[PDB]
Amino acid sequence: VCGKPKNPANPVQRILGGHLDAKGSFPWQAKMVSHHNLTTGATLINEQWLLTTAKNLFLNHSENATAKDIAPTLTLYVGKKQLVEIEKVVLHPNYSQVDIGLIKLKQKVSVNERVMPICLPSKDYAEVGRVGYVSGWGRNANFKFTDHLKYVMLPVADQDQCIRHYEGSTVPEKKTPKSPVGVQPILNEHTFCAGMSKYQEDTCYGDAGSAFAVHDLEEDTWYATGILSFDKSCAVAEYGVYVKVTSIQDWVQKTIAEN
Amino acid sequence: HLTPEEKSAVTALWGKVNVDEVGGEALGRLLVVYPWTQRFFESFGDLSTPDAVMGNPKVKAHGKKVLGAFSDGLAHLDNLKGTFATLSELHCDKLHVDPENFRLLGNVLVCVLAHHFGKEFTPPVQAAYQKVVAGVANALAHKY
Amino acid sequence: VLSPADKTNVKAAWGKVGAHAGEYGAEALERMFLSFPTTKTYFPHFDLSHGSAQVKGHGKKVADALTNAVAHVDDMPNALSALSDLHAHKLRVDPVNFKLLSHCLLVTLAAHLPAEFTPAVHASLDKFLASVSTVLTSKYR
Ligand code: HEM
Ligand code: HEM
Ligand SMILES: *[C@@H]1O[C@H](CO[C@@H]2O[C@@H](C)[C@@H](O)[C@@H](O)[C@@H]2O)[C@@H](O)[C@H](O)[C@H]1NC(C)=O
Ligand SMILES: C[As](C)(=O)[O-]
Repeated sequence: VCGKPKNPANPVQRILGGHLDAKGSFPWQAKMVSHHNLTTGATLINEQWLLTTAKNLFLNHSENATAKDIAPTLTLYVGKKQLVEIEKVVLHPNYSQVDIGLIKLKQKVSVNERVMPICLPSKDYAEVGRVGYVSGWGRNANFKFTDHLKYVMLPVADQDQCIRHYEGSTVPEKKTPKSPVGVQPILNEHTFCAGMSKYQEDTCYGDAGSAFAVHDLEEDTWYATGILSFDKSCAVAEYGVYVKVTSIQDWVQKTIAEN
Repeated sequence: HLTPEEKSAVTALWGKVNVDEVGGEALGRLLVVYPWTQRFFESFGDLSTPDAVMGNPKVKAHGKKVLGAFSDGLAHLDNLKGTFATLSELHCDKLHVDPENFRLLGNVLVCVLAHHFGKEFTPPVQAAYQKVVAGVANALAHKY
Repeated sequence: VLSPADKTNVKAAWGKVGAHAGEYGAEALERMFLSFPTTKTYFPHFDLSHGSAQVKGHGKKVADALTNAVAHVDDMPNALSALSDLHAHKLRVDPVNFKLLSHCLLVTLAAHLPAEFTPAVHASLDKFLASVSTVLTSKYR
């Protein structure tokens, strides 16, 4: 039912950085398209609901739009370019702090080798140095939305290092906007950063909404530990910034139970 | 695809390329400019600095092969897909090469042509070569 | 972010470019327009013919902006803030285009200054232009 891909990600070379999705190892990955043709990510978390970010949902909308305004302007696909119809969108009620929304489908998907949800974790797998896999449909080294799925293999990074990188200091009165790309991520106790100093393939525009997936080797199950929020690093800034799934778990479960 | 005028400017230029050198210089530059690509070529030995890369004889030799495939593409602009189907399959299934890099190598090749030909590498001849690199990249991506 | 060694490569290569920067800018635009015709749609008000004086004028502004970025490589976002709002918000230039213009600048340098266009310098410039291109697109929405 979740987190058991037929062909789990298994790179030949265990090198942190970019890899082709050669085996089709991310059946939880979805592709969202905005009303002005911008590709973003979403993540299937059960048969009828996806996570994505609030910023993704707001593309091409007024900062005053509601879930009802947004929902009928989106297009969503799973598997081999399979359009699925959306019933509604639910914004996180504190989305300026926790960059998240949920998407409900009008009907359950049929699960198979290309379409399958990832499991939501109760354990917090985000220890510094934890190796995960982040798939995405974002822009590549030519700044084109990728035609074929790709992933990055990356460690969770030290939170203070990442805060100093983008904000200069952990101390509120010493902070300055230091982001190397000229836009600031949402960084707080609800997020983690991932990456290492390396000229690499990095996540970039459109990858947000995708999962930082961790493979629990005892259960042999795949879990969404983070949802990528800050997809603008693009090998210029050093870290992606991810919403911690454990920090929204209760809100996700209530929402799904209610709708 | 290529006007016959463009086909003409292209083969005119290609006929002057040092077949034994430009392929190694394009591959060599791909590996220096986009260093993540070096992981595919551990059986070439020493790639650890730009001189190591640019003077490595296996780079030069493999370069010849890549150039040779571009020569094939020139002969078959009408069927780049068929011509590159086996190569597409090798790079995808066996090698796991991200298809974004085909365009990067293409572009590095264009840079090398500009580097060697200077002013003869005019904007219109560039434009025609850009059609060729894109066409070669799409065909190499086609079995993905 | 660029290493110290990259920054040194960029500053030196671009110091040699010196007063040619405008002409090289203009030629890079001309290559972009002809190789990638879709880029011409951002300039429907221009004379885009070969040798257009309006293109030479614009090439000079593009050059001055890059010169200013090179002068302020540790503080690029700030130095380019006005331009970044211009490109991302007002003009809505798709990110792909920045890789087209970047490539055409590189081609132009290679064709004009082959002695300076070594592999290492090529790498440092590509990285520099990829940082400029990222700053100018990070606000794109
Ligand atoms: C237009 C672009 C390219 C062309 C025309 C090209 C062409 C070729 C050719 C002709 C061969 C020899 C195949 C054979 O013996 O059957 C080959 C092998 C190979 N190519 Fe490419 N290729 C391209 C791009 C790339 C890129 C971007 C990468 C890696 C980043 C790559 C990695 C390889 C590798 C690892 C091999 C195996 C070489 C060996 O085993 O010694 N290629 N390619
Ligand atoms: C390295 C990349 C680039 C740099 C440094 C750059 C720089 C500039 C500069 C300095 C201006 C003039 C602003 C002024 O007069 O106040 C400008 C305007 C403009 N740029 Fe760019 N630009 C770049 C890339 C692009 C690309 C890729 C496109 C489109 C394909 C583009 C389209 C425009 C347009 C349409 C204008 C307005 C022209 C006008 O005033 O009528 N730019 N850019
Ligand atoms: C959404 O946020 C609500 C308000 O946040 C809380 O109260 C404010 C004044 C601050 O003290 C803040 O740090 C506290 O978190 C929460 O009460 C509510 O639980 C949050 N909702 C969810 C679903 O996470
Ligand atoms: C590999 As690191 C924490 O210096 O980005």
